[PDB]
Amino acid sequence: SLKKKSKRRTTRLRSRIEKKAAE
Amino acid sequence: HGSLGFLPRKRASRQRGKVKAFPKDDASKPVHLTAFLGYKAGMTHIVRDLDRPGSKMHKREILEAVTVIETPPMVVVGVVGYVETPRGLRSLTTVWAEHLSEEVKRRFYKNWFKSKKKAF
Amino acid sequence: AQGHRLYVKAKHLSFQRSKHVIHPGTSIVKIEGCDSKEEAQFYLGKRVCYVYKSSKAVRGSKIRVIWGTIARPHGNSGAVRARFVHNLPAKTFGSSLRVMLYPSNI
Amino acid sequence: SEFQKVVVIDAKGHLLGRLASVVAKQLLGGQKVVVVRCEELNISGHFFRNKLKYLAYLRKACRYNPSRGAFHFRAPSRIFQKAVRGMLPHKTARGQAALEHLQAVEGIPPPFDKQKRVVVPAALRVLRLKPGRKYCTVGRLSSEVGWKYNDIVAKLEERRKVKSAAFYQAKLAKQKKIASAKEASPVNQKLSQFGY
Amino acid sequence: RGKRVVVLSQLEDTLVVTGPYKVNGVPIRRVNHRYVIATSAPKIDVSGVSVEKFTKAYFAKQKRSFFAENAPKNALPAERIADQKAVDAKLLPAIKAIPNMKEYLAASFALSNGDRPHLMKF
Amino acid sequence: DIYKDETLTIPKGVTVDIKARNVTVTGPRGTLKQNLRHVDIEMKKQGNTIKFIVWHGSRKHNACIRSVYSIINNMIIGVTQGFRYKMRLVYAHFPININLTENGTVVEIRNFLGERITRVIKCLPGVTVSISSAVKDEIILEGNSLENVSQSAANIKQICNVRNKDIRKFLDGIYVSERGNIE
Amino acid sequence: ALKEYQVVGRKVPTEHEPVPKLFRMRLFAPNESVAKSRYWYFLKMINKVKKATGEIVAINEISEPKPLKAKVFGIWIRYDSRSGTHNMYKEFRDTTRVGAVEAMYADMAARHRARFRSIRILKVVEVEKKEDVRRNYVKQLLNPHLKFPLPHRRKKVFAPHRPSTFY
Amino acid sequence: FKRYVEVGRVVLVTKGEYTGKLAVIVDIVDHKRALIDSPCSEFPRQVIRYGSVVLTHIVMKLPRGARSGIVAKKWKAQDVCNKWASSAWAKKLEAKKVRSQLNDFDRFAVMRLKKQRREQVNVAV
RNA sequence: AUGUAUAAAAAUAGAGGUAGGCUACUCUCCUGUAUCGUAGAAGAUGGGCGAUGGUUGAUGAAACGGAAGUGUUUUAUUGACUUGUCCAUGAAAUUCCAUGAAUCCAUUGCAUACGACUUUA
RNA sequence: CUGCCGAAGUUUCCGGAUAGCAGAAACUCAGAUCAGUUUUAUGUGUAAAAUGAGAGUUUCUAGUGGGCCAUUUUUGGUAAGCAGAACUGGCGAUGCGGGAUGAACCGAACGUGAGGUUAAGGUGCCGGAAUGUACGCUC
Repeated sequence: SLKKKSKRRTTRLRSRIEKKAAE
Repeated sequence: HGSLGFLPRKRASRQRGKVKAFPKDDASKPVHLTAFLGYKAGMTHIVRDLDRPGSKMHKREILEAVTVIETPPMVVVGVVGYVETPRGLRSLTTVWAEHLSEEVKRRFYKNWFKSKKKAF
Repeated sequence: AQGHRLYVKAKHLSFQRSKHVIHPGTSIVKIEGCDSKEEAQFYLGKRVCYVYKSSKAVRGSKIRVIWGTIARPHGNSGAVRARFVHNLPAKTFGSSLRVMLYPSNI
Repeated sequence: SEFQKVVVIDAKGHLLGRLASVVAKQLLGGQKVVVVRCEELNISGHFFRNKLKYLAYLRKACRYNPSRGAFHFRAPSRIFQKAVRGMLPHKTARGQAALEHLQAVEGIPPPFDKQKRVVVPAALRVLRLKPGRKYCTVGRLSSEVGWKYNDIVAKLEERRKVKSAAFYQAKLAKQKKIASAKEASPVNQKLSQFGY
Repeated sequence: RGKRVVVLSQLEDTLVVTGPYKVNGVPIRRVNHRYVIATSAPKIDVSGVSVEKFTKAYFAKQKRSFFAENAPKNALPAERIADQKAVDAKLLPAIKAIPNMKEYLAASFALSNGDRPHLMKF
Repeated sequence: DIYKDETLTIPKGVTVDIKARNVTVTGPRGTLKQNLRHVDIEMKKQGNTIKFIVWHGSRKHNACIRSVYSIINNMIIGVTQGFRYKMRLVYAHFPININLTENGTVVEIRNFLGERITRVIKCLPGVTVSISSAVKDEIILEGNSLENVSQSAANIKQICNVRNKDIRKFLDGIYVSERGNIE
Repeated sequence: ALKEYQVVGRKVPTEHEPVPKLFRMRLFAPNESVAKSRYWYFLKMINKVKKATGEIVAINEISEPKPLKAKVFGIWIRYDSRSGTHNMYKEFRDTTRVGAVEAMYADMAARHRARFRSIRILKVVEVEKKEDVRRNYVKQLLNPHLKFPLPHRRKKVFAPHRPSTFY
Repeated sequence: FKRYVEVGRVVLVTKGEYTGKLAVIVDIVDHKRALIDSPCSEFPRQVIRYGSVVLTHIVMKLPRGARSGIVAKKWKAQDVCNKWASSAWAKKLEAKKVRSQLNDFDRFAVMRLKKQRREQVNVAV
């Protein structure tokens, strides 16, 4: 992070990001 | 609770209050001492004139409780040299006086009576 | 005093491994002075040994040795793979090995 | 290429990450490393950026007994040792052994001021950082976070420079004498065909 | 090991080699060709010394069927010293004529700090 | 660009040496030293001309050439002519009392707006403070370093700041009136 | 490394067109198979000539006629972006037309994050006169008095002495 | 500065199959490339990158884009050969090369040489 | 451990000199693939020739080193070795790799849940 | 205890009979037929060359009759989600390399070992492997 927030994301969060990118 | 700057609230590891900071050294000032050791005897109350400008009891008298500490003259039995190092102050060496009174020799022994009095 | 050491010095770096699996049979050896796989082709086939000491005086000697043979280069930086008669213990990671100059072809 | 029993590294002008990665590999290789002048190390990025980094590192602390949290060390040697340690398998016996084979010190103590101090070309700032780019120094960073021995180390290093320079003058004068007597002998030029 | 030796001839597998015994005390011995570094030092005459006498059977050990016994006094036979002395007599003029070879053969080779065999030319 | 250069001609100032990026300019008035280690610019000295050269530099670094050229010119002006700042005291009711100590290197100001606080301001090195006789309530700041003189003037003005009052009506303060060379 | 290829092809002869026109292109590809594939894709996208109904009559690699002479090349390109519609002209100074194409691909991929497929070469010409040379850096390379210090000078770890890193 | 990338500068090739050779920048291509040639027949005229060469201090007059023969003619006329060797840098490089090609017997003679040279260690008191 | 051999400093868009009067000279850099050291039954026995040096062991020292000085010199001896240049003997059958105080028991109360702590003896 | 063979994972009709997948027994078939395949021809369907494989039936007897995830088409869409089909896949019966860790992501499918070489992913250090090469961008 170092900023305020973790760059690394939750695995279910990544997948739904992929889903949101698809639709 | 109280202030968090005084925790952990545990017993002091020394009967005698150890100095943790001395006044800063100055080459302009000539050579003198900064600390002394005394024994608490109690306190009394005294009447003292109040020469406090701007106060409402100026040029008057008040009663103050004042602690009396007996301070018999202290005997210098040695000297310790401290050298500044990148890891702080370090005791380079210690030089003691030739003759030490039994009062200070008793410090080095838990049982001075049973001891052979072999200190120094 | 410096009329000896007919051997090249080397260090037992680690085993031949993947990220999660070790193969203790073959060990990675860093021969010093060697800097490339082309340089490691000179040391192929040489005799590398591991000299250590034990408490007992077997054969009236405090020092035992595990022999070994340089097999092939390992990477672009000049390390080599060595096969010892007894696979080296895991405690020798970073220890010193002696690479003799024989069997020589020079 | 080669090793010695003990390697003394003059960390002036080196980069924290580049030097630590080279040092960590040498420790796992089995060599003993002594990194002197740790307060003269450099870090990429300007001073304010690095200060915020460490400050944010200070924020890492438990609610329960901050004495059980991460112990923040302010000394430049302790900063460098932390960088090295994270590059080692410190949770295993092999990692613990490698750490004990390293000694990072501020300045140059007397046992190491009379020994040759090598440098790492792969970690030097002048070769690794593009000119004009902002870089900080661990000595200034440490002294601002809470290190309280910057002045004395500066004074002690000044004395070391003076004493060492006088030694070099004596050795240079001796080297001038041996250089003059070098070509004086005709045998040097007799069969110098071997390049010596 | 580390002794500089002169090669007399090639046997079926080994090299029958001996340094001048008066120089470095290396008798006529078979040495496997994989355990020898052939230096590029100037050649010396070997055609002048008889070598057909040295055979595999000649160097062979006796049967097995004591350390004060054997020894290079009792088990070192007289004629063996005769070939050895003859070999030195036939080789000494060559190493005398060419400079530094007697000094070179007396010295023993050994690696030093910073010496890399894969770069050093022998 | 491959080449970006600024050329400066030197006056009769004695030394303009830039050894180790440290400009140490010695002139008739005195000697000023400044460090230009924060700029990666070649400082070529040939005869009476100095070239500030940057090769393959970005715009941010290229802007440093002119800035370096000006500050070197400014300090060269200092060692030759010097800098002088004239400031006029402004007071409506309470006259501003100004006294000079250590030949003016420190100025302590009293009786400002009726305040009993004695504001003591020390000038930067290379600057001296004098009270002009030709003009009343006039303070003259002369020296070699233009930045030091201007910073001293700014410090004096900033200290004598009217607070919590209407600026439109309250005009008391000390302000810069004239900036230039000694001659 | 890329290789310049001269590619000539035509549709299969048929009673409708017994003598089809021979279309020739100069296009750059690592090998012949890539060059023919790019040729057929270009022919389909320009003249609507099907790959299936066509065939390749001649393929020849082209070497630089004067590879030892410094030259300046101007290249027209139709780059594809988020909108998929762009056209630029760039100038490169080097000693081989292949080198200029190599430099152009690296430049476009470095700046605009382009790819080989997003890039189509439109025209490559050799600008020989300083008058037609447009770009400032090219002009400052063709200046008669070009001279500048060398930039970015930059196993055997543990060097005993500090680097000179200068002359 | 003492070294500048300019037409007519002699350079030393450091990386590649021509390591240790002497070349002269006949023409300059751009900030990252240069065209060089050498009088020696074993060194062909070619384009090299600046990382492969080190700029030598010797600069000789040369018209831009000169052909190989005229470059050799100018090289012979200005005597660049043995002018590089006059420098102490070249002597060290050649001495290093000679030391590299030494064999074991030559190294033994060197030890006797320096042992006899070390024999004196005589200085005035 | 197998030579466990190497102490200027700073800069890198620069330094160091030499030779000069902070300024005029020219040279050097461009890594240590350097320098020191290295022949001798792990190193035998003598003889010359030529240095008049080098390497040390044991004493006796005085000067220096405080950052972790635990080491630097100068030496006055004494005992060795010397390969600096030449000689003469010896090796081997190991006949083809293996190496005085403190505590308890007592005493105190400045302390105390129990230990601990401050005393005394 | 070891070895071998090895599914269904759901239609179609009223808990089932059926079919399908897996086996057994007994038959005939090699100038013969097949095929999760492609061409050719006739108008997507029909018919006859390529390639692979020995190809067929009859009896009878076990187990299965779920779901999950994803692609594509499409039906509406809706604050925005999504909802409805079809489609073949992947899981399901299955370990292994990589993705820091993982039911669904990239490779790969398994007797016990030696050697060699790779996939996916990687080569600053933890960590096996270039602090490689060349050209740019970025503070």
